Amino acid sequence: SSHKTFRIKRFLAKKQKQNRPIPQWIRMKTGNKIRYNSKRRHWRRTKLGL
Amino acid sequence: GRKRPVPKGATYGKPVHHGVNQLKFARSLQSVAEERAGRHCGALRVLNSYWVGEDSTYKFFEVILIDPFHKAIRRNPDTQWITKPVHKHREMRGLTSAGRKSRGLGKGHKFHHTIGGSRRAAWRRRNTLQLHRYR
Amino acid sequence: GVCRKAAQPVEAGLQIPAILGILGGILALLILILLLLLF
Amino acid sequence: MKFNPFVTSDRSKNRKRHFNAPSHIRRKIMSSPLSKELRQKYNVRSMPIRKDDEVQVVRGHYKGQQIGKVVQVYRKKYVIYIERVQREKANGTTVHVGIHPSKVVITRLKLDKDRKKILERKAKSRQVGKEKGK
Amino acid sequence: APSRNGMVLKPHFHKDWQRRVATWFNQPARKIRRRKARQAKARRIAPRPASGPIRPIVRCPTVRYHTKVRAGRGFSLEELRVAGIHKKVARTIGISVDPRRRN
Amino acid sequence: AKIKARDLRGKKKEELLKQLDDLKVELSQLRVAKVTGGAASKLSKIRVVRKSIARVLTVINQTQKENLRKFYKGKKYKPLDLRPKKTRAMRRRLNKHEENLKTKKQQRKERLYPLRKYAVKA
Amino acid sequence: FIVDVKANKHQIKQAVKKLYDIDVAKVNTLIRPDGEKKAYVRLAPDYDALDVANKIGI
Amino acid sequence: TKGTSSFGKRRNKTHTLCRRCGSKAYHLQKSTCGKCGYPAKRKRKYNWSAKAKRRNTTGTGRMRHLKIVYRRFRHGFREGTTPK
Amino acid sequence: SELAGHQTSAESWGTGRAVARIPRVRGGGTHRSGQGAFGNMCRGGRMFAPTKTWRRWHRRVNTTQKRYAICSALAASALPALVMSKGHRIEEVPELPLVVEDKV
RNA sequence: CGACUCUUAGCGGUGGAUCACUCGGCUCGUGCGUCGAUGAAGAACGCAGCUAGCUGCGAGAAUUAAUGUGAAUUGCAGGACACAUUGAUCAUCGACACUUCGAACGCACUUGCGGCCCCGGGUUCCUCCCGGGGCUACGCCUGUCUGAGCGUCGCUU
RNA sequence: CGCGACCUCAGAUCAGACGUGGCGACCCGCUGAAUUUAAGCAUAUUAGUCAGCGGAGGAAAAGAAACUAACCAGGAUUCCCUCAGUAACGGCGAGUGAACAGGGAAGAGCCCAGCGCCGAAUCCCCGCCCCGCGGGGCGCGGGACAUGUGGCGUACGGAAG
RNA sequence: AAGGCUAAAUACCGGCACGAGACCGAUAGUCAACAAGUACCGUAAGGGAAAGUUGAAAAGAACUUUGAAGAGAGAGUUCA
RNA sequence: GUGGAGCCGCCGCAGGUGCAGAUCUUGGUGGUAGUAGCAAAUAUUCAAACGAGAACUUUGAAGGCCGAAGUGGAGAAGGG
Ligand SMILES: [Mg+2]
Ligand SMILES: [Mg+2]
Ligand SMILES: [Mg+2]
Ligand SMILES: [Mg+2]
Ligand SMILES: [Mg+2]
Ligand SMILES: [Mg+2]
Ligand SMILES: [Mg+2]
Ligand SMILES: [Zn+2]
Repeated sequence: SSHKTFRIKRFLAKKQKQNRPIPQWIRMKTGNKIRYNSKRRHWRRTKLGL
Repeated sequence: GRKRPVPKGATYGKPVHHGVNQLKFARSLQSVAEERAGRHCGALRVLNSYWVGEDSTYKFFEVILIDPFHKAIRRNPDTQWITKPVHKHREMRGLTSAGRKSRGLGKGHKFHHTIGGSRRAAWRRRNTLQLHRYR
Repeated sequence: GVCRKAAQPVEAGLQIPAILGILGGILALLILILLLLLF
Repeated sequence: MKFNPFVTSDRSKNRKRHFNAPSHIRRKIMSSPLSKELRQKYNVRSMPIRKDDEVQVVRGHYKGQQIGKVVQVYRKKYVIYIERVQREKANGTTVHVGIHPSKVVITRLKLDKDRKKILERKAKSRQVGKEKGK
Repeated sequence: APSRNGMVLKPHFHKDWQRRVATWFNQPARKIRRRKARQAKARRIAPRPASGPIRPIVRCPTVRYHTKVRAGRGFSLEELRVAGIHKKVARTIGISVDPRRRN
Repeated sequence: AKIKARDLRGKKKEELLKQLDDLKVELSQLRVAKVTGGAASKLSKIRVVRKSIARVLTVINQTQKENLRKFYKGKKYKPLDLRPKKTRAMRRRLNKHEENLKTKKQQRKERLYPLRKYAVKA
Repeated sequence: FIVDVKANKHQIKQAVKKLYDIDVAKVNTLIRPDGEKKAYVRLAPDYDALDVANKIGI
Repeated sequence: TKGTSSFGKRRNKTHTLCRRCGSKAYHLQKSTCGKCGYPAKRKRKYNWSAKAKRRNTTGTGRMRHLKIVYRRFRHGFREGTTPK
Repeated sequence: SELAGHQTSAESWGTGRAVARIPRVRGGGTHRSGQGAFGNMCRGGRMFAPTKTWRRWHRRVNTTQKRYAICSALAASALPALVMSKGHRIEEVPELPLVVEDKV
């Protein structure tokens, strides 16, 4: 908003760090079945709702 | 007696249930008195109470209470029954002599609507279908 | 990445538009044109 | 027949305790038999295999009179790697093809201070089985 | 709903009865739970007799049953008075006492 | 350079905190090695020094809580974290002494009329 | 630097003067949007930064 | 005016996140929460929805301290240390 | 069928709208948002007449028939035609009520 | 002649039925039956060499100590192999520690504003001067201290 | 006018305790429908159930007769089998609906106020010790509680001298 | 009678562990065998999914060649 | 013929027991059909460059538009 409180932007900082693809050294690991981050959020499609 | 807590006396149901104004609250007023004494002092244990006056609108009961953690109570094994944690809040469960007069229990032909334990323990046992294993 | 628009991304999504197609169409009876048939 | 009412017999639950085993239980289920010579010198049947035991493969594609030491013990995949049995990749790189230690016969143990006492505990309990025969 | 010559019947199933249902599947399990509560009560006590104290001869009430003899509750202090044993001594002799019983 | 906690117990408090702040210096300058390009042999050193820094803080806290539990031993009114935890309901039971108390009427009753053992054949 | 988020500028002023043995003129902090606090610590003109940075690694 | 153009004026927020349950149900003007009812001392739960209890009862969090109590029970809640 | 397959909020769409009058699940977003809910036709529905644990599992036989059956099971275990026609190889065996002494 | 159409058959494609599998449910039963002011359940935030989730943890943060165990963890690196030091890993867990909100407790909830007591340095300090420590919620019981009353009374004046 | 005693009450970040909140399958106290059934519908039924609220415990509640009986009489409570779909209730319609004997499972009984007696013979707190581990005391000395009644022996099966 | 205590037999679709089944076999069985009360939806109370399987072992197709690459043609692994 | 690890007959026993329809449920795919459509707010053109590749990128020249209640320059709320 550019006028936001602290508990908003450390909530927003958390959502921004966990929007990242899988590192490519886990596809090589033993017995996983993950092949892409499926909790990825894009800022136009899906919004947090504050 | 109690008035039924409903807006403008409209109970919205069958005509037997229009009872806004003649309703009598099946637990006694002394039992109400002991209840909100052991609700204010939640650390104290309640023993029983007695009558010391009534006017026309107010009714005065002396409720006698017990500190369960005073060492004059936690010694003396004739009083150690109430420092045992099943006696916590005896009037919220209706276990004192004021409150148990409304449970309707007692031995006899006049009281066998509650013939196992309580009223709703009899009802569960008169209305369970006790289908056996070989039947 | 060198293999992230090729081996991360083609897994990443590629079926995410599949939100229901139709969610009912709650537009309340499209026969708004009063017809009423001879009464 | 099982008689204990406190141990399972179901397929779903012994498999679940197999693949989700703790890593110190998992060295016990990756045990390997001693050779006919070496089970007579120690009067013990089988042992859990460790990193530097000399061993030959008794069944598989790679088998038959091939004493050679283990070099790596994958407990996660229940697999030992042995320093000679190998396989060229498509690249030309050579890797260790891995095998299960029940398909394997120890021909020379690696003794330390602890693998003396593991042998003596498994040996002394075997006379007690013979002492039951009265 | 009725038909030819039949019984007029009142099944008392007009009430939500599938919640208040009782199945006796634990009933073999409770028979070996109160045998083990008798065995571990027999060996726990003493050479004192199992199944507790001595009960009296008692005749049943109510015309239908007054020709039979039943085991009772205690021993009715007058009977303890004539036999010569004390009322508080008697229940560690193995003798049941019912003070409210009349002779 | 390994650190064993069994070795650290015979040390002094003026030696432990000197050896602890010594370890905080290496953990400061290894974090610098990660924010630069890197010296990756020193990027696996960071985990074994941050677990070494917990071993010193543990022996400081274990030789203070038990250095102080020996002070309030034999004392009424010891602090709350030294009292036994045991669950909230265990502290509100009577104790093993008060649960053995019998009144004097029920004591003479037990010594005049004790439980006898017997059997019934002859 | 990057500072722990519960530190005010007095604590930063003493925790850089004591670790690195330098006089501190003023500090300007910031919460950068990953969630970590960044501090801009200016030195006294008696000191220099390009050589203090050399002895702290970079 | 009834439909899509009245969605443009939706500009200021009714609920923000609650400090006790983290829900975006803390109404700013009523000063109460939707799910927990925060400035009341007790937790809001009702038997007319069995799913709402399934979301937030015990066993759905870390259980930072009942993990330990469930473990300390099966030894009788010891206080003194082990022998060497 | 544990509690029920009835832990779903669902009403019939009712009116026109060119769908069958089965109940549909509520809400939007998710896949399961306009699909046929409970009733023995639907993916995720509730089975017809869900089995109950108070089925009469156990049968009574009066004891004179239990004893009758065990006398007929012993008299046929001595006839060599009936014991071999159940498959027991008793070709080489001696006398059909095999009796070994109490030392065994 | 070719094309189009139709029906069959081969092959190929689309699609994911069937079958075979199962670290999952479901039912029944047994044994115990244990939260919290000594800060619970729950929530938020953070923690790994490369680490988003899940799982596990709390600035000692992908775990410390102890005991038991006895050579690994492993996707790749790195590192001590030392074990007649102390010994990797894993399990047990009885020792320690356990951010922020929360019954949540100085007051507010705006990371907002304090009050006393103490400690290390600055005015060597009172009268509002940096950091750190401690304490400050309500109801209530027993005891204490302070003392209110044209309440009851005494000794007085 | 002052001081004292007591009696009614205040205050405290006083020394020390306690309570709050969660879970809630089972249990206790309250509160409470309507769909439904009656081929309509009011009483009735659904149902004293659902939802609501409050208290627990590993069990809870009940529990040692102001009982049943009516005869050769049984003898606390709880559970089970029968009684019994019975007596009874009911637009006597739809429907509802116990108990006592009897057979079992388990079995255990007690205390108090009162009335009298004993020089308050009683209890709590603080201080230093007998002497101790893993801390609670009987002993010693002070402050209170308490005669408006602590304690002992006594409980209707009688009790005391 | 208008005061009080009390074990056992009884209850238990939550919890912590167990054991079993003429049970279901991935549109079934828990909503959920999988990063499931998750993604997503709704201002909210709340609604709430889909998604198991290469091989015995990655031995997951080096290399040559066409193409800007996707994509091929040979070769190669493997019982396949 | 494919496939690669289990299966069937008879005698009794037991069912969540056989589908063409339910505007059935769920998933899949057709015809329509290479069709309807890619039509509000006047407008583009030339050369060069970069490029595997230019109606659409950038650059330059031209012609135009918004025309100061702007198609300009800043913010609040909301987004993150
Ligand atoms: Mg029958
Ligand atoms: Mg199983
Ligand atoms: Mg408050
Ligand atoms: Mg499918
Ligand atoms: Mg350790
Ligand atoms: Mg402070
Ligand atoms: Mg409890
Ligand atoms: Zn909330």
